[PDB]
Amino acid sequence: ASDEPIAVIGLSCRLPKASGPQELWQLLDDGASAVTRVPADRETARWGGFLDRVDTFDAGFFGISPREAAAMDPQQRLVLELSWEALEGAGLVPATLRDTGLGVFVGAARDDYATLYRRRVDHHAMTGLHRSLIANRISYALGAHGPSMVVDTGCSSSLVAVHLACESLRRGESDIALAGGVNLNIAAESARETAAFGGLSPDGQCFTFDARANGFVRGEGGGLVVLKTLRRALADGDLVHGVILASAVNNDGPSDTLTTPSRRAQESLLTRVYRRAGVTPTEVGYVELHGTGTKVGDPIEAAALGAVLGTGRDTPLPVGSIKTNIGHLEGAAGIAGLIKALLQLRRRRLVPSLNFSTPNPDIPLDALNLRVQQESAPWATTLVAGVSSFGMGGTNCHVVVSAAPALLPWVVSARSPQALRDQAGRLAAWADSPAGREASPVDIGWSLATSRTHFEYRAVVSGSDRDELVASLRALASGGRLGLVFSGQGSQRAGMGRELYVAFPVFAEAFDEVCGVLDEVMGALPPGSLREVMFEVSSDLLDETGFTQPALFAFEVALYRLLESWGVAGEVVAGHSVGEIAAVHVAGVLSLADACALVAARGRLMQGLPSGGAMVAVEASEEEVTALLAGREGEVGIGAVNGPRSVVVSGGVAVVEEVAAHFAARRLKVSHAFHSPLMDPMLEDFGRVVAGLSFAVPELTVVSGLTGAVVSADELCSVGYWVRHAREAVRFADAVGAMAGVGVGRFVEVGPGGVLSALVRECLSVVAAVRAEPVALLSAVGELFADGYPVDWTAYFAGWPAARVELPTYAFQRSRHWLE
Amino acid sequence: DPVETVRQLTAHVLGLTAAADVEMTRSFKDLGFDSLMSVELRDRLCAALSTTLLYDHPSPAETAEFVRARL
Ligand SMILES: *CC(=O)NCCNC(=O)CCNC(=O)[C@H](O)C(C)(C)COP(*)(=O)O
Repeated sequence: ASDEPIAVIGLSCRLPKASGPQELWQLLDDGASAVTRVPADRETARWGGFLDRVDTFDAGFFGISPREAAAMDPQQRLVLELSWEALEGAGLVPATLRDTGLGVFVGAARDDYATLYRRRVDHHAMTGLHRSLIANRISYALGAHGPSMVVDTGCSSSLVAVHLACESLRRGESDIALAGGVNLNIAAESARETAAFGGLSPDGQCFTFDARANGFVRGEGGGLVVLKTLRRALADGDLVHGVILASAVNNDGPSDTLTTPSRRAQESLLTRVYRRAGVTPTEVGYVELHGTGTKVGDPIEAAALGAVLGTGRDTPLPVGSIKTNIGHLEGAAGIAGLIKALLQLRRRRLVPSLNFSTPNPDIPLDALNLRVQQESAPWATTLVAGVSSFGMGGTNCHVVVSAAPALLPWVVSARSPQALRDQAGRLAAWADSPAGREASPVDIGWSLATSRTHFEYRAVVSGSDRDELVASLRALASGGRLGLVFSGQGSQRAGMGRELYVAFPVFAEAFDEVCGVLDEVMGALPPGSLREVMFEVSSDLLDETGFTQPALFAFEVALYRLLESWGVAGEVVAGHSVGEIAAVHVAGVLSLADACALVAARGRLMQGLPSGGAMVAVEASEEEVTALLAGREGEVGIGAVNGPRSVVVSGGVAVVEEVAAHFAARRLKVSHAFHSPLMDPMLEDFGRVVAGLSFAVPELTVVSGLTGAVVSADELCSVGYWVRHAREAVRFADAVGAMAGVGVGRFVEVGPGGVLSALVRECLSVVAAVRAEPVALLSAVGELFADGYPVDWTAYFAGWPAARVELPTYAFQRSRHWLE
Repeated sequence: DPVETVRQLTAHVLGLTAAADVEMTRSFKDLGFDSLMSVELRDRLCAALSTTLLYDHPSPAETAEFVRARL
């Protein structure tokens, strides 16, 4: 190849009866024709290839008022939609192209909307009707600093545009480019003019190279291709849909009539472009004709091809024209042809060129060495195709393209909750469809994580195979600083962490380190595998305080390690009773050894106390229970202040009963009266354990359940603090208040049960992380992500060898916008 | 008649006002004749006798030769 080959890494289109590349391959492969009569809602030659509707547009997605959208060319709107779709199909996140050198090259030659506007004025009409903005608008919404221009060579515009894009890439003027065109036949005056020119088929079909050839039928649509240099594309690991080897543009020059094409100019063009690509006639597997079905044009094009690519070739060169399917899109004819070729290169198949039955007597197919593709055959030998587009002013262009060289989460986002609904439904239908079944659920989750922008309305679905994930999407279709509250005694349940261990190796690794250290400590000083006690449903060993505190600590530390690997790094921490021990450890204050020693000593020294202790949850203000228990300090006290009207009374099982009966009040299933005078016997012993541990400055902001406020290191790193924490009331409500004060806007319950989360909701975005634990924790991280947190979903798929695969584009929230 | 009537028709298609303004010696393409404008001559010529007459004779005069020649 002479110059840098340009890679096509993505594309998008709107074509009659084809809303996208999928639908387009459907129409072309079925050999179906999109040409119909002029729909009733249009105005009036009586045939054409028409889109479903042109008045719909999601003005909110792109930040467009209805005012501005109404005065906006539907061509400008459509190109916006096509740009976002083309980038998403390329796999690129548009946010990333902001302030880059992205180039925009659009071919357009018809201004029907502006004609409508003028045959019947506010400040938007200037921008809404001016052609230059078809490309320029894109550059402004993406924030591209590369060249932005609209080119008018007549019917050959769109193809020329790609040429100009290619050159602009080869020079380094642009690093990525979007290239294509648009043409919308919404005005009867343009139809009348092209009809009075006599070029229009009375039968409304383009009989390309067929003896019936009597003109073209009009079409409308639009199309884009994302272009990178082959070097840059391969380096960046992008999905290559094709490679342009060479492109060229010339003019007919001294034609017979201004509008008569020239055979010699066409031959010069073909020779130049194929020599530059270095492709012989035998290497060409197919040529996308201009193929308008004109009595004059078809013989000239056929003769040029037979002169350049017919001679020096054994088998007949297959040819065809998409204008037989959807019609003559004029300004946007070129791009359409290219997209067709591209889909044939990736599919490695050919599709029929319709409206062919007998060769034009002016076209000796046999001598010229060319055959019209009429059968959806496969494509044999890599594969190389060529595209032509000619303008009525004589500007001709040709392009040479070659073919290319356990539990899973799926994330969807959208700019509107109803948009989120539709995004989920679209993804589900596609996952069920064959095209989506050619991609694995792993690859799909990966690409959703890496190749899609994460809008402000997000959601995550979990599943083991395709069907689970699909039904999850179906069901779906129907901030501040981060704060962690670590659950305390009473949130434990049989089966803690058994299922977290089997799905996520990070939880398993952290849980094994903590459980090995804790196994050692509790084996030396027993109240020999904590793993076994926690994982066994047939085990009430967790309700005794000699196991519940180490169990909670292990569950929560491994859970914090796994949330941190998923990116979720808390900024303010707090804990209810034993919960603090986790929070202070993950804050970096205590090493794993000292923390395990602390928690096992606390649990063991509290386990050896006699019975007769009790705790009751009571719907009463702190003031009320202070009124009720005062004078009984030696026997009963406030165990915890969990809310403005929710406190736990702790004390002698005798004195606890009349408190419950007075307020009758839920009795708590605890082995001892924690945070009460009954905890005095183990205080001083505990005071020696803490005296032999190393406390460091926390790496995060810690809020004390004893103080009820932000505790400093000098206080947090003293023996007196922790003995008072083991003795006095847990001021959890005051702690929630203090965390809100420092700037927390998102609260997470690290641990089983949803107790602390209910308490935090009472005090006030509140999420209870966890409590099948693969599901129970993918849920935690999903609720975090949708709350506003930036979860590195990419790092989740590092275990599987996932690859990037094409995915359905954004489901636009379309509403009507028009004039009157 | 076979001359001045051509001076009065080639302008009717060309658009010149004076019938004598036709440079009846210069080529049709040089006079500015389109596909439709060339064949409009043929389609209005047999309007009051009998394809590619005007590309066969690229000159108004040298086409006007074909009136009284063969009768
Ligand atoms: C914009 C456009 O029409 N583009 C390509 C499709 N058109 C053609 O191929 C036009 C080829 N020529 C003709 O159709 C005839 O030359 C005219 C233009 C109808 C006039 O005939 P006269 O020039 O012999």
